[PDB]
Amino acid sequence: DKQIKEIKEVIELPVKQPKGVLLYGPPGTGKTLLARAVAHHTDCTFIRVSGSELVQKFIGEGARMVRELFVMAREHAPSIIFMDEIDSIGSSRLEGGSGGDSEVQRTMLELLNQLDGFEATKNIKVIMATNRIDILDSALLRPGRIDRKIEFPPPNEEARLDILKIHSRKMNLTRGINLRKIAELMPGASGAEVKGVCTEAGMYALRERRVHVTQEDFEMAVAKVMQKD
Amino acid sequence: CVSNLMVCNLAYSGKLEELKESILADKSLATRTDQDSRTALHWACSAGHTEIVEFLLQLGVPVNDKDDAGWSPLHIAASAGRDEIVKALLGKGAQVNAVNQNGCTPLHYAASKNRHEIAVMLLEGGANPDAKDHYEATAMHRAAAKGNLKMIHILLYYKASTNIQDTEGNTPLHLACDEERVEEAKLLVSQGASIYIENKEEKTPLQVAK
Amino acid sequence: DIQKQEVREAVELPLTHPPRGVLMYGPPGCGKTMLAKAVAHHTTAAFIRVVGSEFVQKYLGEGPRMVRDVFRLAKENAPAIIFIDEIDAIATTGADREVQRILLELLNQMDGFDQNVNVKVIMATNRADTLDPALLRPGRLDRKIEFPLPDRRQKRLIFSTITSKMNLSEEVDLEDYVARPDKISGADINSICQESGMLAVRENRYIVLAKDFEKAYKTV
Repeated sequence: DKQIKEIKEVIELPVKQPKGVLLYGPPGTGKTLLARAVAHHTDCTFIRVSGSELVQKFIGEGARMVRELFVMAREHAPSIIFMDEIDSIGSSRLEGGSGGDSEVQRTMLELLNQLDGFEATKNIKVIMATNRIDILDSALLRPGRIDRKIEFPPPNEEARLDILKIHSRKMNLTRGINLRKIAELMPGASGAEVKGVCTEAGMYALRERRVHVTQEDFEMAVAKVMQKD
Repeated sequence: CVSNLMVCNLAYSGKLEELKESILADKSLATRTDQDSRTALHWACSAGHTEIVEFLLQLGVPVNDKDDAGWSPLHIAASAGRDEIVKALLGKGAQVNAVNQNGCTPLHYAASKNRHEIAVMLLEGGANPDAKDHYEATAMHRAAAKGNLKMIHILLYYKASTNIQDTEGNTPLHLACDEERVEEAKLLVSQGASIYIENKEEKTPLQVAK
Repeated sequence: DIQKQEVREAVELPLTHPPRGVLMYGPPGCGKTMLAKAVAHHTTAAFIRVVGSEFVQKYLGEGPRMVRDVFRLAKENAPAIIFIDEIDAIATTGADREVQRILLELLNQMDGFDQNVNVKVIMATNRADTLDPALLRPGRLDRKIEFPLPDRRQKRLIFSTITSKMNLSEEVDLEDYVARPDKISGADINSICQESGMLAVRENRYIVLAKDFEKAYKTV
């Protein structure tokens, strides 16, 4: 609740002006679960850039769509823009990682200058996600005129008690479960291990034909996601 | 009718008196070759008839006749699952380490389904526990792959090496980690299997196992 | 062994009672019909079998109406295990790109149907180099099930799953017959065992041996 709670008064404020937001941390999970789960609670579309192959041919053939993406975002007035593919530890050379990453940092520079320039419809938002010296390059490029700053903690234990609580309200759970050792037995590298123990443990709760998920089942799915890790 | 030769179908079908009357009537029938380059001894070892192969070995049929694919009557008898036929062929002096076209020995096919009697009787006659085919693969790959831990142990009675590298470079410990048999992995590691030896995939047995 | 159990627990266990996208792959093994028919026998429901290139025509508005009507009888009558074959051909040519964006349209229409919904979307292919990265994105196709052909392990696993169905003598070998493909490149080991059934089906011999394994290796 520490991420969705801080994110509600920014995302859901023009729903029921902030220009952008950045998310820093180890390349685990929570950059797309928050943008797409809260974009899903917004009931808005999810427009991705995702600079890679087959996207310069699939979505537009010769269009950088730095304004045409705001035309698709103009017709799709409720929308959330988020960078997901570029968040990788591969852009660490600071020359081609900072040039190839600087094309998208420039893209969001002119995008933040379009949102600051004018508005055709509300709810327009951009969400950043990077973890490198490029973060300090963005702090050199953001002269701090139009931008929103929200702290995004790494997937630590405090980022697992609350994501295990929020991601445990969806399905049934017993009251006699200890919410500390099961959070500590799922170390690093994502929160999708927690969501894989929850969601992949519901299949064992249905297999055992139990109405509620027990702690031994969460431990079993911990062992099952740790055999895959 | 397994083949065009009548006496081979009599050897497979178990016609004892008709095969005795047929070969006693014509001695050439025992040594005749079919399209598969097999004789009555080969098919009779496939079916596992004792008195037929004892009449053929009584007359003096060659014990190591190989077919087009290289299958000797010991490959087919030890690969058939008949202890008495292996007793007769080893009694007559069959090659304990004969090789077929692909290069396997009857010890390997005996070790496939964990045949203890044929393994102890072939290895007792002078078989090679570390015998290798053209594909560099001893019987411990069957023993650890197919879950035959008792074949691992009785091959270790005859001092079989635990670190024969395959054509890819995997020791039999990797194939023990194939079936996820933890007893075979721990028992082989304890008995002297080297986890440090890697294949061309540069993977240890602990990294391949889940 | 693991393929019929992964597809089985991924299709029929969630069927009447959490993945739903069962993607069948494996270019060596023909496959893709033994499991569609095996599902067509184990489960008694409506099956709309579609070879894939069945709705590629002049029309453009008829496609969505066809998948929406087949999806209304699938969504209305029973958990249709509708089998879509050969998505690699229609996943890349304005008609093919047209059923590519159509393919992402129906992939979004199953995205609205997250899971445990009335009906199920299984899928089959044999070429992954032409598949879009958005197709295999998690949440859409959560099960990437292969046809047992990787040389090291699943070759022996498919030897076990093909020896569990057909007859077997103790002459069935694995060392020379899985290390021979390691030296010389070969495919469809399962279909070569089927060829050994096509050379032992001559009614001469009653139990299959390795002479048709190595003879099938040298002939086909």
